[PDB]
Amino acid sequence: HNKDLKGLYAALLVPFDENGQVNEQGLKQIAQNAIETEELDGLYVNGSSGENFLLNTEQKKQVFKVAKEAVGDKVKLIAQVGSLDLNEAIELGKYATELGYDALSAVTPFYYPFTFEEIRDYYFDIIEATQNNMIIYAIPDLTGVNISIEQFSELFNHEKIVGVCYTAPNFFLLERIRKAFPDKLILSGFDEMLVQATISGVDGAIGSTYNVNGRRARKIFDLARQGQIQEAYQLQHDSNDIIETVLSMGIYPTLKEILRHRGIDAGLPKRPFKPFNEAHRQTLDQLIAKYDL
Amino acid sequence: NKDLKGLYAALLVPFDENGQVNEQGLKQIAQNAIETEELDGLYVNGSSGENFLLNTEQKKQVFKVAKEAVGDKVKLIAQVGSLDLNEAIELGKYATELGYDALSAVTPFYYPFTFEEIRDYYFDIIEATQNNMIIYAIPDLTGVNISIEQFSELFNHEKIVGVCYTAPNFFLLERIRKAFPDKLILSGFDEMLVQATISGVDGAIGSTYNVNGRRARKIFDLARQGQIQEAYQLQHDSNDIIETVLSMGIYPTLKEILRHRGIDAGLPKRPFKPFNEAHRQTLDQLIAKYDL
Amino acid sequence: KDLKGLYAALLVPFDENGQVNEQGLKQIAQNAIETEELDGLYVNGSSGENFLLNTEQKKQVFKVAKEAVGDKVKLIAQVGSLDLNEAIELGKYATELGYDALSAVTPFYYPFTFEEIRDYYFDIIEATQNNMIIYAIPDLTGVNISIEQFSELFNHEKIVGVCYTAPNFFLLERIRKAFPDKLILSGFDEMLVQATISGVDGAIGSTYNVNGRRARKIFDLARQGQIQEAYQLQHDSNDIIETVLSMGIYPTLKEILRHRGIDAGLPKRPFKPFNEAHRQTLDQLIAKYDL
Amino acid sequence: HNKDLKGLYAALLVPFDENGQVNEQGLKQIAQNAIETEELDGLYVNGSSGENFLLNTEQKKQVFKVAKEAVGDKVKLIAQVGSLDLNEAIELGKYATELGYDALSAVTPFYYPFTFEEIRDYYFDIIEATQNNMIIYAIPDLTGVNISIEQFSELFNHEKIVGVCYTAPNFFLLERIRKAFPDKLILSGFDEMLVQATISGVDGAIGSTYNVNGRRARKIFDLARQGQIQEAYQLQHDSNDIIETVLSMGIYPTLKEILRHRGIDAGLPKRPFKPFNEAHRQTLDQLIAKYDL
Repeated sequence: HNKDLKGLYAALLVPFDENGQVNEQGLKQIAQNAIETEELDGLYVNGSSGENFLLNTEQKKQVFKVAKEAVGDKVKLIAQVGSLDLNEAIELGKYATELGYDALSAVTPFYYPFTFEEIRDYYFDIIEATQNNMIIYAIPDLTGVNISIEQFSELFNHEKIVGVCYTAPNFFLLERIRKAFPDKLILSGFDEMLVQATISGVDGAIGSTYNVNGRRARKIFDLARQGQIQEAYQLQHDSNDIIETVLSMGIYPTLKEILRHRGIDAGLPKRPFKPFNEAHRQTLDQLIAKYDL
Repeated sequence: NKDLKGLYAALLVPFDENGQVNEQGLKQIAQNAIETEELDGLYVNGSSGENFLLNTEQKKQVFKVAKEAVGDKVKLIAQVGSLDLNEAIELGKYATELGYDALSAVTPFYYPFTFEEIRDYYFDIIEATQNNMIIYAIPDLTGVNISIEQFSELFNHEKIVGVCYTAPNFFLLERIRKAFPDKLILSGFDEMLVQATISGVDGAIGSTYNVNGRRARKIFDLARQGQIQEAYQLQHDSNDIIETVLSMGIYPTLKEILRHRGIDAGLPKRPFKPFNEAHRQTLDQLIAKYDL
Repeated sequence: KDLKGLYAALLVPFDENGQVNEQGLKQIAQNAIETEELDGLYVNGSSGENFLLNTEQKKQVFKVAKEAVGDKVKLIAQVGSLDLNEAIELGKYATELGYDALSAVTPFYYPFTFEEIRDYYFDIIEATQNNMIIYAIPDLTGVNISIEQFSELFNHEKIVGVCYTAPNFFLLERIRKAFPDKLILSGFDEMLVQATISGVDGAIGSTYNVNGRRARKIFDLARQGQIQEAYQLQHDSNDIIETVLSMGIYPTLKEILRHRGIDAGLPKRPFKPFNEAHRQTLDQLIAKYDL
Repeated sequence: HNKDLKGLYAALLVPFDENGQVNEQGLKQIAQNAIETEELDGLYVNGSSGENFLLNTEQKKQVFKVAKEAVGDKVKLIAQVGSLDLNEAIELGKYATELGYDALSAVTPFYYPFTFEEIRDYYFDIIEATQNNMIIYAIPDLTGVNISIEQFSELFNHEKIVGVCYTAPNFFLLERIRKAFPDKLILSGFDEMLVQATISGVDGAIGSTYNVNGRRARKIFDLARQGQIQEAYQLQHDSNDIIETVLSMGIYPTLKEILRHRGIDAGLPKRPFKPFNEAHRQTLDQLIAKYDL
């Protein structure tokens, strides 16, 4: 049953106004873009890419509400509810669950040097008070937390921890996890290594660049699994041009600018993130023309 | 207009089973710091207060309780930094209106913010609050490191009055002391208080000063009176204590030490786990050896 | 020759005094070619306990390895050292023996600047007149090479490729795209399948000393779009790799070789010998995978 | 009557010709400068600052012999013999002991991920083969290896592991080591932190900058020990101006430029180290003038 949530997901980006308030109308357009135009399977809501950790609780609910209203019932929805405030995490978990989100996910607790048992019981406490399926959100590069195979075994021993959004750049640890946990869901989080993740047996992927590059991403995934490896990899080359450029210019503002070119009310990033820098505008215009973004 | 020199307690916070502030116990913790531990001031809503686990209303609640529990002679610094800048500004306005002497803010963490993004977070808070600001630098929790050149650009701001410096680098500390002779430097590593003091710091903020403030003042005073042999010996003893408390879970364990004095020390906030009782004996041995 | 293909990072057997066992070394060399069916030997790399050796022992390893195998066998000589004089002496020595290319570890320990790293490669090249492969092993050296820095290095016509051990598939893909005509040999045995689909030209590995047949099928199947089969042999191969790493890779690999009648000797101290408390577990692995 | 090993040591620099060969006459001058001009207690020979890890065995012996023959019989001499090749370490350990060196030291084995028991028996094997006293050479910034308090206790259990050259930036660990081992020799290795090391109870120090700045170093050490801490710290301010400058310029070639300025044939660095960059000359001359180097 744990493979229900397989597929490609947009890590939903969020447009803000000048005071860091959610632009609800552009958000509806970003959600719709990712399903109708980028033809993806679902939305990963209030993750790192949605600037989620800059938000207050009310804004997070506001994003959850608008994202679900914006899509049809066939669209898969994962609610990222992890927070350093466990009371908040539970509140948001109950909220997203009552709305009908298919699964929750939660960042590994960060900032403080939490012990593994403290990290473990954080997942267990959210599960118990929300009774929803849970996906571990592992982004070592943001959290400084690393999860070993032994720790994954303890976590995966809970029947409601159904899988992981996996972001460690380690394809040895990825393969071991894949072999050790054949029935759990693994969605990879490194857009720039989608093809390698695909051939390592991932069940899908969650990505910020799929908001603008979701159709090449689906081909990478499909071609690689049909053993069209050369063709899959050439698409990874193209995708990585996109990813590398968008990374050099500031990822979330730049992605939202590509969506603006599509006529989306892409608003602004939430301070302390700065708005897209115009010194980049022409290189970005070149990229958009080159890859038809 | 107080100078902000001296020794501060990084205020610990007692919670109930639900993660709610025990207001009664917190008032006790605050007064212990001032009355028993003879400290110059309180550093409020910092990492040791379990601040990053709290909601906005709880942070305000801690600020108000702390301020009400202390006299006017007491120096107060309000840590208002948050990944949500609107919240930081909200909290900055609130603590300022309560009469806190300065704000401080943690360097923005999690996301790989550029330095210019970090700088304008400090500038934006100052300019909505008009209070003096202290850079809260804890590379070990934030993963952010500030260079001499970057302190130079920040200290150029009239309202950035100094730094809470919890980096372990004594070359960098010396360079900063020399480069910025009229800025405030408070050290944040309790276990290197004696090296900090002889490196010319203006004072210190620490969580162990909640239980070991008498020795900490002696290290501070003795090292400056050049009675360094004796100041370092107290550092050996302090560091015995810091070592033990760290191995036991520092915040729960410090509040367990405070329980022993009849303080309503409550719980840590989940996901922090409470004091493990397997440690109870060794802790009793420590409280006993060091008269804690 | 073209230098594409699968190479054994040649292991070296020692006596109790850390002297090279030349008969054992011959048998290891021949085992890699005849039994493991590999294309070449990568000689005096990290896996050969090279950085524990003296200069005359390194010369000894180069001579014995070349003499052990036939003319069709591809031979790469790692001559990099913190001692550039030694690096040059060794590069000349291996070039004179007829090694196909030289390779050289990024200078480490001292915080060399890039320009100092770059001219170390250029200085070895000038003195030897042989083709050079960058030996990039950040986990042992602590040195990382940027795409920018690879570009500067690859401008040199005699810097012909890279033995690539960084566990970073974004950087690997960048390099492959930027340098379609350079030779990329991957260094991580446990990620051969990901490396192969990222378009590497071959691989250098210590575990290929005992698992070269499976490695070849990983390589070949992945390139034929037989991607599930290739991945399955990666699972199998990674069981082996994980086990051997947990026991102490060099002495354990040489212990698997000793099970074939090879005089695999001892590791060089400060490396300790294979620990007997691992023997049953290792025997079970050998049985499981027919090693 | 064997020597008390307390005091201030120059980390001996080595001058090279255009082919990376030792200049013995310059080397003798550098050695005598450290004792007679800089008034230091001892030489630490064939450490990192002597560019030792760039040398062949015959060169290392050249250096041991010349440094020994340059100085009087009261001059303290510590021989760094550690190597990735244990056979070489043993050989040099014997060579240096036969020369009359007061102690050996040995870098923690590096490059390969040796277990700690492997590291330990590396020291115990050198000791057994040489029967001289041994100093742990801990330079984590170069070796990438860290020794914990518990690891120190096990090494220090050996009667012939007599102390540590502690070139490691951690003052909490330094204090623990000091507290646990009142019977062991601690020489600190960070010049820029000599005042902090002094008040933390070290027995002395080994430094490359003491080749040009040993007179200030001694006042820092002596003053701080006598409680005159503000004067000591002011000299740390001054000394760190020199150290920061010399680090910015390329430390070994620059220190050797400073010595060339006093009439010493300080030669060249050994490649891959590049020579002093002339673009730094004016800044260097300004430093020499300011502090009378």
